[PDB]
Amino acid sequence: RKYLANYTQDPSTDNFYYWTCVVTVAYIYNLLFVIARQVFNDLIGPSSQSLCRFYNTTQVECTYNMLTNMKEMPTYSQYPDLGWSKYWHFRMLWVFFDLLMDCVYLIDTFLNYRMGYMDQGLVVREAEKVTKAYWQSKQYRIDGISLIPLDYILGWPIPYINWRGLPILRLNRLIRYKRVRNCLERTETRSSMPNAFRVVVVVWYIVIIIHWNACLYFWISEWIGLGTDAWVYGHLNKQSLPDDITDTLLRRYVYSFYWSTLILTTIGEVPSPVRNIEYAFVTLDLMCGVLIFATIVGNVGSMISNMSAARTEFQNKMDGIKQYMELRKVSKQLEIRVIKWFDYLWTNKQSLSDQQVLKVLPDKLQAEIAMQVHFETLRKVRIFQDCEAGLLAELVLKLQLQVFSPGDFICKKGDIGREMYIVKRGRLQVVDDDGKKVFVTLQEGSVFGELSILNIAGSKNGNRRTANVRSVGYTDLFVLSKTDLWNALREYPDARKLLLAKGREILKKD
Amino acid sequence: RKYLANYTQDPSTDNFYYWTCVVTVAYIYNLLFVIARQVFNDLIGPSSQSLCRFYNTTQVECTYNMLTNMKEMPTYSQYPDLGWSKYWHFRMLWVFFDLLMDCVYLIDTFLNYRMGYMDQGLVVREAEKVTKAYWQSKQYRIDGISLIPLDYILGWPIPYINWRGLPILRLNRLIRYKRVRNCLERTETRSSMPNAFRVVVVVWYIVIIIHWNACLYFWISEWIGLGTDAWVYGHLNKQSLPDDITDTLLRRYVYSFYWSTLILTTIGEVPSPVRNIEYAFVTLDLMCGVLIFATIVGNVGSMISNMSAARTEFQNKMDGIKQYMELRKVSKQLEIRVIKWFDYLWTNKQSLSDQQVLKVLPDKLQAEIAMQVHFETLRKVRIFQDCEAGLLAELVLKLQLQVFSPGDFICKKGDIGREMYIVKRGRLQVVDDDGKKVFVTLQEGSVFGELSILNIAGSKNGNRRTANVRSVGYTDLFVLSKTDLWNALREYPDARKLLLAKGREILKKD
Amino acid sequence: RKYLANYTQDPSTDNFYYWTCVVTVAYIYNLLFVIARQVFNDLIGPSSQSLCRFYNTTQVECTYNMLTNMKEMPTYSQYPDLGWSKYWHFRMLWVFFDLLMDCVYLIDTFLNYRMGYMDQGLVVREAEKVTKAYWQSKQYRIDGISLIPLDYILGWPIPYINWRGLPILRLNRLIRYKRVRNCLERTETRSSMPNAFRVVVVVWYIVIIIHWNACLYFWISEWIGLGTDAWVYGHLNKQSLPDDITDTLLRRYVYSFYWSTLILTTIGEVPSPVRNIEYAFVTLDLMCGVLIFATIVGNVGSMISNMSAARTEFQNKMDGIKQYMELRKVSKQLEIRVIKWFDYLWTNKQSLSDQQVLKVLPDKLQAEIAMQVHFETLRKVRIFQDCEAGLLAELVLKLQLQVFSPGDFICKKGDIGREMYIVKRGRLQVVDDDGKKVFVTLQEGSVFGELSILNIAGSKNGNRRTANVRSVGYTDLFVLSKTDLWNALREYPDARKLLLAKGREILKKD
Amino acid sequence: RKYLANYTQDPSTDNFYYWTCVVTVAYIYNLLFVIARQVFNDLIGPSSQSLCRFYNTTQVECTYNMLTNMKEMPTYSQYPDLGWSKYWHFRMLWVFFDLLMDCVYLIDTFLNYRMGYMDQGLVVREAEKVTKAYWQSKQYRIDGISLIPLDYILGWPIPYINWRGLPILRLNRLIRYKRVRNCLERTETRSSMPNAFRVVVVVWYIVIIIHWNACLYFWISEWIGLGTDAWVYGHLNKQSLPDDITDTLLRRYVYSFYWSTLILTTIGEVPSPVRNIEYAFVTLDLMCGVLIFATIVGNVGSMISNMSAARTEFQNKMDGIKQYMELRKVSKQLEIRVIKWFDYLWTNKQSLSDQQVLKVLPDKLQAEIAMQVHFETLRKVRIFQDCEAGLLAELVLKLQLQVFSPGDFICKKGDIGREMYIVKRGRLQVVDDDGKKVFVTLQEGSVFGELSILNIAGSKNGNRRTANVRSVGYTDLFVLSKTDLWNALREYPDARKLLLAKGREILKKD
Ligand code: NA
Ligand code: NA
Ligand code: NA
Repeated sequence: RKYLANYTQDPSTDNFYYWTCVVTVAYIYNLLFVIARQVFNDLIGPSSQSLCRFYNTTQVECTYNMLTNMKEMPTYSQYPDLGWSKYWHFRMLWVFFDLLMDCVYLIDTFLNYRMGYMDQGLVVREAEKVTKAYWQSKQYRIDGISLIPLDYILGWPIPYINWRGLPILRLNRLIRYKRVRNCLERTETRSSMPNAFRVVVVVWYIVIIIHWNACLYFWISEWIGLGTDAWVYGHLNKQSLPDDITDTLLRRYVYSFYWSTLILTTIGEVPSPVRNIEYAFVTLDLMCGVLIFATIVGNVGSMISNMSAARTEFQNKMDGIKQYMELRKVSKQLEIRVIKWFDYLWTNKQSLSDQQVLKVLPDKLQAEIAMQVHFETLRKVRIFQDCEAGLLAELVLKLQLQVFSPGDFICKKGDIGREMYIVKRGRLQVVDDDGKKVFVTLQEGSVFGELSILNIAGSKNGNRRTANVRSVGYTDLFVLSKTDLWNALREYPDARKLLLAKGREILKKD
Repeated sequence: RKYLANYTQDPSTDNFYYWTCVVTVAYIYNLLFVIARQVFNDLIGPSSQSLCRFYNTTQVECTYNMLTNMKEMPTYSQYPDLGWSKYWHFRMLWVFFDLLMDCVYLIDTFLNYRMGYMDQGLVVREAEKVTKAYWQSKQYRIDGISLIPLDYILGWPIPYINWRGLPILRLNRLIRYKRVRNCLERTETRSSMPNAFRVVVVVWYIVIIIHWNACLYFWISEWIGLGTDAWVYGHLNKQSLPDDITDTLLRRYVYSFYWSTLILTTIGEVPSPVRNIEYAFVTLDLMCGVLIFATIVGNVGSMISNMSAARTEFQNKMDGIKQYMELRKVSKQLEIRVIKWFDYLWTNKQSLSDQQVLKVLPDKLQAEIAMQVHFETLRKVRIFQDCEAGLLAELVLKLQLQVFSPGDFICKKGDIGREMYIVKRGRLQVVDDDGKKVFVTLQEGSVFGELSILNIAGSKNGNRRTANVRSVGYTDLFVLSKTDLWNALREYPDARKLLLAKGREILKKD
Repeated sequence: RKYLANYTQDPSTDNFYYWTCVVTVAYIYNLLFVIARQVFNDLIGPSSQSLCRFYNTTQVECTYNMLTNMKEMPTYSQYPDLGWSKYWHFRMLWVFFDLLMDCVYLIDTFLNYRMGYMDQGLVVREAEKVTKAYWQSKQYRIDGISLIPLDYILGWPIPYINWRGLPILRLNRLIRYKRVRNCLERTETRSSMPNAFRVVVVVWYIVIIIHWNACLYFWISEWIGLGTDAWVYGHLNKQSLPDDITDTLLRRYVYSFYWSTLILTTIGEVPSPVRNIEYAFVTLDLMCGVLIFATIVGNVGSMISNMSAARTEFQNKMDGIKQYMELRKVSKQLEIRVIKWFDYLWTNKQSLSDQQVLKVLPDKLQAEIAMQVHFETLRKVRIFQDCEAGLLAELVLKLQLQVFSPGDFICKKGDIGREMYIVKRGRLQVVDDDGKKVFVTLQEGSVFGELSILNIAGSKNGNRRTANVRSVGYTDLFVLSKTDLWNALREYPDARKLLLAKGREILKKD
Repeated sequence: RKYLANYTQDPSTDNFYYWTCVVTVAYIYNLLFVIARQVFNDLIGPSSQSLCRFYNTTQVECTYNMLTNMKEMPTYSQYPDLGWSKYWHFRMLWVFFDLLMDCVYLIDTFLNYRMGYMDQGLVVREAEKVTKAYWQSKQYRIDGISLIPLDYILGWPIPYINWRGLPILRLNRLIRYKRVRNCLERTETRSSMPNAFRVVVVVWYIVIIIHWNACLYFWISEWIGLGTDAWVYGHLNKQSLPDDITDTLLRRYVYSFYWSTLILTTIGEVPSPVRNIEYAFVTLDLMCGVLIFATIVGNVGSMISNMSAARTEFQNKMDGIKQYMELRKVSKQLEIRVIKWFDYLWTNKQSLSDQQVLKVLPDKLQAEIAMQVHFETLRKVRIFQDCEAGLLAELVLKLQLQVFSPGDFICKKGDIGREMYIVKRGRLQVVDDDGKKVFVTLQEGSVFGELSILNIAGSKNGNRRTANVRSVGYTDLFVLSKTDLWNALREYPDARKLLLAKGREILKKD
């Protein structure tokens, strides 16, 4: 057991993220149930009995039929010992759970004690060094000590004598929120489908908000006499107690939740304020809503917005194009051909310009990603395989995928060669004179367009396309600009030797 | 008929898009009418009779005057055989239509069997290969089999004995939605006016949404006793049955549709909830609305937004300009002149920078588009026509249209020549000394500004404008930077020969 | 008068814009008053008398006290001749005005006949050519003929016998809207304060929209029996006729306008629908509103948004900066100094990067604008004034204004000279050794930093700052990069001669 | 005291900003309390007594129990001398405060007299020059004189005879608003947390707006007979005076504030208009709200939006990345590694590209900022410390921080050297053959990658990495591209001498 005294925690383990998730469950526990325990003291308990009165006029106890359709509100008369004698299982449950959550807080604090802080990229896991880092950071001990007084035990509804119980004291536990943030932040970055999680979270915000606010309605409604006017919960406003509904805990939470729902989303179909104090409230609360919920739902909207912003960008680009063609009265054949290009461009979803990977990432990560992705396709290329050098490691960074429509000339005889293409998919044939030539077909992995780039003129043609290469269907090519090939080629003269060695043999035929 | 056994379907035909459109009509059929058939069982049928009671106190049948202004809700008493004996035409109709839709589903599945998948840009239309692709893709047979059990026939209101009918089983047909998406996606990209279609679609979403939700109101309202409180449809809430209105199917759908309209757009002018279960509902539904419709209508807004975003961008640029001139106290003549420039720039709508075509498209498509568009205008140019080479094919990519105000010097004597202009429209005159010179007028298609770019100095003037060219009205010029002309000119020395051959003859006069 | 037969109109005159503005007033006339004349036939007229009945039970005429607090709606009993005998001034007014508006339409059509269309930048003002252009464009005669049948005269409430009058026929005049657009488009581009006008316009849209819709409420309310239920205007719904209010035209338009206001902005505090037909309406209308007004007010918001987007961009940039400095724990002195830089940068509003003028405008317009603006400041510069060449015309395009904080070294001894500064405002002193040197002060218009750029080394110092120049307050400098000065300097060797001629004389001292 | 006659004020002192803040408090004073004093004349006073009547039917005075549950509104009967005899403390208070605020206005005007205007970057503090600048600017004396007539004293409720008092005259003070703007503008630019202040301000706007509007409701409600219908405040609409609430000033302001809250945020749960005039009002006011508040709350939303737009941008970039990796089916190991890179990138918040500082700021400020920040880190570098020249001053502008994942090769043997790295944090070891070499570890401040950049080949290796450098954890490097190092190195040949002097000694080992 002595090993668990000098034990140090690494912040960067998956297990720890599981733990932070646990702290999170404890947190939500408190901020959901504590306040509600404070307001609806009917919950743990009750700590008193109903004393409803029926003529035929003695005060009686509570009968589930006499808590319906009441003339006046039921007087709350307190027990001799309020509590545990009548209700035992319940209170014991709540103590087990609170005790549990608090255990989570404690264990979390022990881990905070041994948190392997990070000195220059490495995790420092040490005996006295870590604890040193703890107490040198005064904030750790300050907030950390603040939420574990366990003052709630003394504020709980126990004792039986002279104390109602202030469960609201548990609110001090709410100051550990930083841990919870560090959880959610790290959960988005894990989730396969982020915007899913990211929307679920926000729905929870709304529900807790609405919750607390409901509790506020009910508390304020307790503070003012409950059943003394048409705005405070109770028989006086017929909205909450229609005649045939029976009074309960469930009802109160239900109606209060409904009330808060409306006021916070400004439908406002709620019985109107009757005391200056209430106007104070309802206005505060209505304004609070027109700002709070404005922003909130203007974020849910933005979230479901940026979700499929790819598609939005796309339809933008395209509509631009089509507009341009309608106004300038281009042919029908050409316009059709274009829109077919876009269609196939988007039904393959290879349309991703990858400028994401380019810009945001470190250069090295671009190399390994593109490596894996195009790995098999390049694996069947003469040029990259032949050179011992990982020159490929250079060129991968700068290859751009271009899609060509079917039956269309990639190349024409007697044209300037600037690019050199490597086929990712589709098959294309070398032809001259609109057929009857040697239809030579290159499949994926093949290399062409290289004769012009390499400045060799055995037949004296020059930077001219020797043949004209045609596509048979929708073909995707890697495009490597002359400048890049050459700027990279000085570094590896062997590749020069091999590529030129092939080039002499291709120009030999001519 | 054996030819229709080995028949294979091409995904890329116009006819197929017509077909997918048909599948679409079947889909909408189901998701509109199925659920409603489930809820309003009054529709197919009814399967029972009304049994309203009037004193003077025997239970009677239904009279269209006694279904108005009722004291209590009508008891539904079931037929001996519920159904087809009394109503025949109707049920037969619904069976013909369901059977029809199902035929569409079946034919669609046979086409799915023979779907010519695309291997490397070409469509593979083959006997066993295609079917191989079907069953290798386990998802095809999984979802495809799932929606055609035809289980509805066994769940339909038939039999007469012991079965009410669960039309809701037909819901399994809803899982073919992917086909419908592939339709809409392909319809936007076809439509001449996209944003039209794109708005119509969204209006349909809203209506189906509102629809289902209405059905939900009515179902939930059936499940709770119908006419037992002030929130469930029926005589109890005077909103739906005002005294003089008669009860009907039409009414129910109408009121329920209205109700859903309000709750989903949070006007919420609707009789308030009376049972805890209903609060549960209405809150669920209100929140559901404040998110669902928030986003939806925040998209209709965005759609009508980006529609004419051209114009918005424009007014932005301009307001910037005008602001700049007011603050810096520029003259009145100059400011007027500018705003006239913008006016004519926007009344011709040739203001499109075409950077759409530039950026989004493949380079080759830019060439053919601009080819067709400027085709006639360039068709009357000496330089492009004279050279046998399709050098034009190079330059078309890099020509920028510049608009010049009337009476203003394009060129002045003794200035650096950097550009070379080709006139798209307007006419402009060569003049020296503010008139009395040889007013030489070039119309569209003409070429000038070329003497300075070509580094020839027979009179030793240099990269200097020989004359000063003036515009007579609003003239549009093609602008070709020196660097481009030259970088392109090395490739075709013949064009050099001809252009210089003209240049010597123009400088000969001087 | 024969001169007014062959008279041709120029589209590009200020007078014409005044005219289009007039056509606009006629347009608004029609789309505001026509529909209302159609609905509230009380307006022109009435064409009948009230026939209210009071017991003590004969039908009587209308008394302004008996049209209040009514038991039942007043029966409309028609005149023997309905109209002009009782009311004369009014109807004559409406005919004078309609006739007037129609005159505007006619004159507009004669101008359309003679509209000088624009052939290649110049306005073609000709006898038969213009008319040729009219009838060759079939649309001109089609829409143009369509709105002037004058069919209204035959549909007016006259005749006395057998005709009620269909003023709604005048709706055909609404098809000239294109002219009105061409007005507003041209008014924004004129207005000194655009966003003012641009907001006023939109407020008019809202009001006309709300208007028509009100008329719709009232029409539909006429079509259904007026005063037969709690949703149609009239004594039945106590919202419109509270007991003490008297019935009038004014009331109807007022209440209907209010009603439409609510339904179109979904407050919806309006008596609820009572007939299936009405639900049809109100839903149609509510949805119509949640889309129409969503967009509309989401545009008013966007308008008041982009208005002062300068300021928004600014606060963005700055908050970024301050954030950066807080996190990285920079000093206090430095941070203060920065924020003072921004303050003075924004209190002078010379902060405009002018990239508006740069990007959007033609290159020539940038030259003349900047010419005028900096005209006086440059007018007092040795270098620009001395050279006969308008070389300035080159450099003006590429000068960037840089603001420097007070007391801070623009230059330090022994540093690389890359830029050359010209002072726009402030005064700065040449000093060495933190004072006690020759404090030489350059005011605006002065030129310095030029010794290093010009590659002259008589003392062999090189591209080194000879002295160190210090600012006394907030000084604004023109900045001209070495590359620009030089690239421009090859073109004018005289400027070289003069600048170097000064340079030898400044380096002479050393 | 004569020194305070020729005393001139500097606009650019902290004290002055304190003063403007004071003027601000006076301003808010007026625009909050003046209008309310005008409307609720109950406030200062009252100037009359209540005269409520109770049968058992003589008119009596006011009793706080008889101002509850009234049958009819209380008649206001005026005093013989209305005012100061009965209420003294109050009125004296208001006069002291108004007089105070006015003193602020006066002192502000004296400061305006002596405002040191800024001529060419320097503050001109002079005797007659400043006053000259005052009166030459006619606007100063125009608006400045306009708000200090002190006309309020003559409009105050005094005199006792024949005057009710028009406090509203004080409105003329509202025209000094420019000063207040110049305060707020300068407060944002000071505040550490801007968006805090920026939101608080907007909440004040809303409250003042709502305020005035409330006053408007109440004024209009006074103008119409108060307690004559169900829309004007008073016993007639049971919303404001429910039976048990007593009538007061407090109530009026409360209810009116509530009313305005609803109408301006279109909840609109308010008793409906009863006179044509009121419809006029409420519609005006409702429309006014649907525009005013639309924009306002669409700004609070935008404010809380751009607040943490860093984080939004980040999640955008990342989600892009993860999407890309899911679709293209990259490995699990690589994907994990990436997301860990992002995690550590964002948990250090050193992720700021600093392009803010780059773009927005002057070049010199970038130098000093980065100087301070990286000061200690660079303070321990051989290269920068050794060279006497402040060459560092050059390179600081162009160093980019790159983060590398742990255990990953920064360098590999036999690769092109393009960059040269300086370690900001982390430690990394030089190793060959996957261990067993000389593990040489560089800590922060160290310099490497320099051998390849400097074109020296004593062993003939060339621009090749001699060793392969590996990281042990998450290491941050300064990256200096070859082009930059060299372009900067020509300027200081000494640095060349030293760096090469080290290079020979490192290549000596090999
Ligand atoms: Na509402
Ligand atoms: Na409402
Ligand atoms: Na609302």
